[PDB]
Amino acid sequence: STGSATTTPIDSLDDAYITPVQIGTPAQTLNLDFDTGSSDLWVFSSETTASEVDGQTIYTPSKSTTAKLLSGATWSISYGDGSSSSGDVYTDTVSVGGLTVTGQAVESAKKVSSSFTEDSTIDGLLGLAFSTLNTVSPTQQKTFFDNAKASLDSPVFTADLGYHAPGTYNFGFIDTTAYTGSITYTAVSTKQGFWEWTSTGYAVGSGTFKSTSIDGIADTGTTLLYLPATVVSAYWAQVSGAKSSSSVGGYVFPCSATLPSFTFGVGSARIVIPGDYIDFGPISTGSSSCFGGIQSSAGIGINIFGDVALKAAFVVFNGATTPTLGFASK
Ligand SMILES: Nc1ncccc1CO
Repeated sequence: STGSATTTPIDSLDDAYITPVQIGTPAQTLNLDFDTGSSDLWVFSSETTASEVDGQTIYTPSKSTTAKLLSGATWSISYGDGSSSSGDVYTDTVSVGGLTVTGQAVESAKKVSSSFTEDSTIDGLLGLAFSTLNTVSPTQQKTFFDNAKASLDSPVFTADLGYHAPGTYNFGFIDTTAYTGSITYTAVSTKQGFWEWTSTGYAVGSGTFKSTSIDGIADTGTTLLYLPATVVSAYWAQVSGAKSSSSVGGYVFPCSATLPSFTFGVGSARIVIPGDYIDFGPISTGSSSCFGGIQSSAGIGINIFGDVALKAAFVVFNGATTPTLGFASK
């Protein structure tokens, strides 16, 4: 089997991407944020505290003939950005792009933090990291990908995120029309439950490539590219008037600037992030200070290859016995 679904940016800055997912019988379609940095499939639901729902589509298990309470099971998650949600668990049929899993754990939110309530366009999360990070207790549950894997033509999914445009998530096959050149594969460590890999270095604009190992994770649910402070300072030093602002919470730059590209290494291959991808617009409406798409990872404890980076590439998440990541230009 295979599945193919279009992913659409929620706003004009590509802060996140939503992908329609069918849950239950008859289908309830919710728009979920596919997140390769976490391992819970959770939804706004009929059980969500009413004051914490503001425009989201909700899953109502009582209206699904295939929904079953997973008795006793609870979940609670906290994310890199301070947001959280918690609740109880149903099993139900879940379909993405034509690919169906029966008996998928659907985590129903009773509580969500303010950042979720405020995002009316995101009806929940579909986690695509390793199932070792799943928060269901007392019985940990599998991700949608882990449940689908055995049925798939190939044990893979691909992320093809658009710049200010829709893209695609594919399950079970590699669309050889979706990328240019070849795919370079690189080793993954699953020791922390993430798609953790080692970049081979970077370049700023037309500058020389610096060979240096940068461990990090490929995280579709993280907007920006977080890299060591040395690398980030080297990038922003090429933009006149850029500075790190403690008041704003990162590097900002004049919105009159033309930003240089950023290149990262994947083995002997190179992925180029155009400068425009690094512009996250005014810090506040009407400001002439713009927020940068490349930020320091110092304090976060890990480097994150978020959407600023992955949207520049066709990315293969290879879930074979020995997982690997693949990157191609597009
Ligand atoms: N990957 C993620 N998923 C959900 C919330 C936050 C992040 C990253 O901080």
